[PDB]
Amino acid sequence: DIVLTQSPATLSLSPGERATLSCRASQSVSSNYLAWYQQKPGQAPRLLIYDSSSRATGVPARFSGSGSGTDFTLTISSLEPEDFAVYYCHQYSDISPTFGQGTKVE
Amino acid sequence: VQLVESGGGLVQPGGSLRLSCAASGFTFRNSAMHWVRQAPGKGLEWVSSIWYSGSNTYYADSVKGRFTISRDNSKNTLYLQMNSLIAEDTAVYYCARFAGGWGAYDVWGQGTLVTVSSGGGGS
Repeated sequence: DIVLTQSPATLSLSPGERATLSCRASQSVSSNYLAWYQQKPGQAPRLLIYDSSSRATGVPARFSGSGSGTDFTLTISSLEPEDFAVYYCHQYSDISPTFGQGTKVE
Repeated sequence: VQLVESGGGLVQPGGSLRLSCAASGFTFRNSAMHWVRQAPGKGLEWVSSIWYSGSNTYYADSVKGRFTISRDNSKNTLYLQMNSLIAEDTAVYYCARFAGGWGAYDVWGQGTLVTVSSGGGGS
């Protein structure tokens, strides 16, 4: 299994600021098959980023993902108040899909 | 484009449930479909995958031999047959369209809650 380790577990920041979230894989993620999801309380996950750096339709430019091999990062250049949620990373690059533990952004 | 789960509810350990996911707004038969669950207050955990028919299927180690995924393309419907439920299975179950290189899990249903509980006694 490809273990996805996310840090920090929790971050507290102010509106306007930059959130930098890490997702480290225990092994190279083939084809950059790595996605990010936003999840607000009571709601279903929402795709933000796939293929490491591809922004999903309707996702604001302030969200951008990057990285390759084992080190990935989601950057929210300037936080809006609605941006506060849990963020999961996800590798679809083998036959046992796995997720990170999530990062809560306050 | 939309998925709608159903079939969740409260059951006691050892019981069984069959969940349903009704797809619309896309060519169902050409999508791989997955179930992903979330225990209350916990992270996302992938449960099961099916291909176009395929019939190739894949299961997380925790549900192997108890759960069975299937699809009926003529009904635009994905299914999860949950046998031998245990407390640890308690979670919201989401169905998702897996678009791979074309979007990962780009479409999610609203989820359906499965609670497996004897009610606290008999521990």
